[PDB]
Amino acid sequence: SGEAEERIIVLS
Amino acid sequence: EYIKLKVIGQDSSEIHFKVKMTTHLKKLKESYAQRQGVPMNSLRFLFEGQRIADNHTPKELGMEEEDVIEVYQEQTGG
Repeated sequence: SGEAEERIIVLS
Repeated sequence: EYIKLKVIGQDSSEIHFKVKMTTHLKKLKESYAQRQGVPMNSLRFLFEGQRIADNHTPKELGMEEEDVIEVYQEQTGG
């Protein structure tokens, strides 16, 4: 399957 | 003053987290487990092969921008 998109989670 | 950490799962997927040097890493473990849809205590999180405790922080572990955390199944899981 394709390449995953970038995923960034901010833990503030 | 966030650093971005890359969290790599068993299947080679990645999720990045922006955290402060003072962030308790429990926050990251819980978020990651939530997004994977598994219980947090079924996973162990390693930095350079060493277990990340809930009360560890990036500063305590000497982490910096772009550092990798690996996630494995817990060994008695867990």
